[PDB]
Amino acid sequence: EFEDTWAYNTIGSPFPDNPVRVKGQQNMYVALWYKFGKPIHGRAWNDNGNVECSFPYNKVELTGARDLGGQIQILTATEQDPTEQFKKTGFWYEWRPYKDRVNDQLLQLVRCGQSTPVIMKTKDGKDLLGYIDMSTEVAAVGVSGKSEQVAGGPIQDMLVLFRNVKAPPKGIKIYDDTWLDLKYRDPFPAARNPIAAGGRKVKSDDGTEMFQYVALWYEHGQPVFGRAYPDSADKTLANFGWGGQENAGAEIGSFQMLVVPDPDILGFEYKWIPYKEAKAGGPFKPLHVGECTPCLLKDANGTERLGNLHMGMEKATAGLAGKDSAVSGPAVGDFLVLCR
Repeated sequence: EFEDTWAYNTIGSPFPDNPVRVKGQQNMYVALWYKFGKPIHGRAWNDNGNVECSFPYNKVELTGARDLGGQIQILTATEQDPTEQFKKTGFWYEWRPYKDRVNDQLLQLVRCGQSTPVIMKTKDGKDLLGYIDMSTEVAAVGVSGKSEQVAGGPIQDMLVLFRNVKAPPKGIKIYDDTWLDLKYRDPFPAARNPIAAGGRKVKSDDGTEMFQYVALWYEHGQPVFGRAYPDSADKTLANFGWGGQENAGAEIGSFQMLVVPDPDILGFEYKWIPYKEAKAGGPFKPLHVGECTPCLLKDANGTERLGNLHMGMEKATAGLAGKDSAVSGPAVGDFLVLCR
């Protein structure tokens, strides 16, 4: 019987290392709160590189640092890659229907006392992480200030988190993008094969030819693609341009990088394609998080910088000299975007 590693964190500060993601979510992680000594699982997400969170509490949703008492726990793993995690610990994290818990030779339910995390589809249609109180057999989740609950038979089919104690399967093709979680100035993940703008060195702002790698941040609730790259010490620098601002310092905290650890098992390919062509149809479409796609901006003199294209505004931005290098109108049509 194996054990999960839970880590206390201050709401409003960066995530601990290797936070456990919710299946199918770009920006959602498994969390745990105690209220009057009772465990309640809920969810955490990145805003401004910091932990924010939500838990259901007797008819309402609680998200406030004060309301919550300021401290929550995040589920962490020894390694983010399932095969690496299994090798190191004897288990990996898998989401399966609650009913599958009878298969105890294969799966161990993630629980704290009588609480277990559960993915709920809300009345509004969104998948959100809440909890099953296994004492009462009621599932609950908070959204928009309110709790929603389900009891009875239906809870048996809902996805919950298990430790899987056999090797992750092989002989399949990957269709999902692999996103690595990390923080500002963590060691650069070169061995994971991060995706470089244009698949080549760019003519960069510092006067050198250098690779610039696809990164994702969240600021004031909005996803922003930017860039990441190693400094001379092989630590990870990053730079995001959005809403008139450049963010390139330690305020970045937690962020994500697009990686391809095993290039040989992908069921798709990435291609950098001019935006006007990328939107014109066919198999290759922009990779997107919300309205945004990774975008290589290029100046009249050939200088290049990896940033974000918001497709709703058709405005491209990237960090430069304290502002966001904003470009709109037909000029964006000629900028390369990441497609697959």
